[PDB]
Amino acid sequence: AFDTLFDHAPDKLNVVKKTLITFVNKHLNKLNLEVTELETQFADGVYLVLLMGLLEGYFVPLHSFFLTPDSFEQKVLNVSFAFELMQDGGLEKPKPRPEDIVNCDLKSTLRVLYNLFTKYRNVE
Amino acid sequence: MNKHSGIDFKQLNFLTKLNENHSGELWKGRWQGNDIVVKVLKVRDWSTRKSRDFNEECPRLRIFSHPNVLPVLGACQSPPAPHPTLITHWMPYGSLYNVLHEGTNFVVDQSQAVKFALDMARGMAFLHTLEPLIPRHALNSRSVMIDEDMTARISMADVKFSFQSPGRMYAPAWVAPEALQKKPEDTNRRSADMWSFAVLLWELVTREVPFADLSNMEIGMKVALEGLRPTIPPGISPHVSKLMKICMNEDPAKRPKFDMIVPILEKMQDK
Ligand SMILES: C#Cc1cccc(Nc2ncnc3cc(OCCOC)c(OCCOC)cc23)c1
Repeated sequence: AFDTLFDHAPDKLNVVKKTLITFVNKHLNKLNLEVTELETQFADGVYLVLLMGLLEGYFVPLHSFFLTPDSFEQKVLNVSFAFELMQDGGLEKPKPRPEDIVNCDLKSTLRVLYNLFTKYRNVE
Repeated sequence: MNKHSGIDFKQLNFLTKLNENHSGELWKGRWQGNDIVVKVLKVRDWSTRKSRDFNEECPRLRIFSHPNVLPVLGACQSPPAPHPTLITHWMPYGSLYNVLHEGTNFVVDQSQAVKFALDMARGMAFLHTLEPLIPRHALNSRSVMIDEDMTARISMADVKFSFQSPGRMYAPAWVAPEALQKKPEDTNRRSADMWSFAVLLWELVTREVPFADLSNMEIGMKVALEGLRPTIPPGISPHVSKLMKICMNEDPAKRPKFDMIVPILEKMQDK
């Protein structure tokens, strides 16, 4: 379904990407964080964790994840933890493995971001 | 046989639903001649391990020996109950938060505010005598309740349980900077609670919600990493300013103990 928005309407795909860009900055700019590139800026899990707290109304204690991950393994742990926060919030288990996000799979990343966007468009 | 069977869920009279959120549901009800609040907990991936843990954690909350501590009357074990459930007494004025910030009918005066402060300091000093400390108890204005005679009481029913996510913190404005960043086992938990009391003092002085204009994420990140602090209120006595500054010392080890500020607050009472 989302795969058709991805592959066989590449000017819709870019509009999906431009939609997801506006959405994440609406929230992350509150922390003075800017996203200009969806292909890489969520790969280390940090912005996904911060975004979840912004969307669902909590702070994430800094000992709960790696704010400055120093390894592929720590980035996988961050993404897995963000996936758990997603499930805490009512989303079903995400399809991609956490390593798919760490490896900058644009489809895996936009799928996760799109499911967040479908659920949370209207949060101020 | 088990040492506690807990409260029988079948004996609860559920009267009216008060609230529902991420953590569960609150109901007003009745049980064995008591007017109660029931909290039905929402838990993902409930398990026998988590249920065993719930049943070991709840007995510590049944504290009947201090006027400024509100006990959990008991808990429903799940199984056999549908969900892990807590029972406490209905407090007619609700939380301190509601009395200070959502009080549509009266504004408590500053003599009452100073009495609330003394009440809370006495209850915290008592809780800090327990060995070990009750874990996962966060002091803030939502976790203090106001009883029928306006006595403030620390709510034991508002503790967090081991199976509730430690990664989601919903009242960071009251949390000490070190506790936003370090695991509990790496902090002095008593000194962290004194920071929370300092923020309660600020709230009693300003009658404002701390950092009300910011999201919980913004609050935690800015307090932890950008040095955001409550602004010391203008036009208060040097004595109140001094107390609030020492309770909010950046160095946890320099903050007073609750049993040190109890006599200070006693002298601040009208009576
Ligand atoms: C078990 C348990 C448990 C766990 C966590 C929190 C609480 N909360 C409370 N506990 C005790 N008494 C309460 C009384 C309350 O209202 C009293 C009337 O206020 C004017 C009250 O209001 C909640 C909002 O209702 C719309 C909450 C109370 C109970």
